[PDB]
Amino acid sequence: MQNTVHIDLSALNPELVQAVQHVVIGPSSLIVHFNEVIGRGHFGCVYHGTLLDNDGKKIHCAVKSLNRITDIGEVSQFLTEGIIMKDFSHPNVLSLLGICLRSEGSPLVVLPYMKHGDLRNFIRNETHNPTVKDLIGFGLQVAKGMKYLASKKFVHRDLAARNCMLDEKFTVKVADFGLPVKWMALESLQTQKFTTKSDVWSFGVLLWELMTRGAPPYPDVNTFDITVYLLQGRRLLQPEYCPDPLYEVMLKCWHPKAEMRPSFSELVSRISAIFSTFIGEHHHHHHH
Repeated sequence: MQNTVHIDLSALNPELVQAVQHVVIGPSSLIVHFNEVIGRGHFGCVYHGTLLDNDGKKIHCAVKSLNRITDIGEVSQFLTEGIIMKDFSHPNVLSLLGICLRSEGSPLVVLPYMKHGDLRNFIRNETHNPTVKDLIGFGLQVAKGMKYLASKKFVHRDLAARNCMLDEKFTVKVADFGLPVKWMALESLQTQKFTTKSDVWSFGVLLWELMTRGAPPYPDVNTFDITVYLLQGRRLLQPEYCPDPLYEVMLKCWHPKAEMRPSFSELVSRISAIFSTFIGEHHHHHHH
């Protein structure tokens, strides 16, 4: 039976097993609400969970699991995805609470609960209807998380609004570190190589998603035609209501020459200046 699977930790790579050992969560401290699904995927599911802290306090968490495990490579990939967050510590980067390894069944990757889910769905909700200034603020928070990640020589590879989460204080947490063709830098589409400058390209697409309230980019351009479309110099167009200086920032992020793109440090400074000079309505705090 599927619930009797036993994972041989001896079969995982050396660096990986060492990292997992540092973040183990004892099973008696975790309650997974297996009947309260946060999100369902083909390979895994995310459930609400409750962790008991060292003083008996309850901590609301999200717990990811694999649906069916047949091979060690699947397990390795799943654990690598959780452990990647381990050594980062920044208000705009999602943290890892730990990994629970019961004698049988899938390992469980335990993350902080994000009340507002992913950024893309949040901005698409008419009942949220974020102001232009708060959308700029969310872009500033993402840039701050990416400036931190870049400083650690970390390349995300899959930066997009769907991969950023929002907590109960509207703090954006970059997550789901890396086919997302429409977010990829021209050079990545041609060489399959990724760098901090290709993350800058993707960041520009994420900013466009913010300013369009979650519109899909290049909806009419087939995925297999994107490279040529971009080589012809075409780019996503200025969204309605998007301030001119912010669109100039997006255009800079999509320069065909990686070396000409701004760094994330430069993007933080520029966006922060735009945020501070756009005097409009806003309800959230973005200056972590």
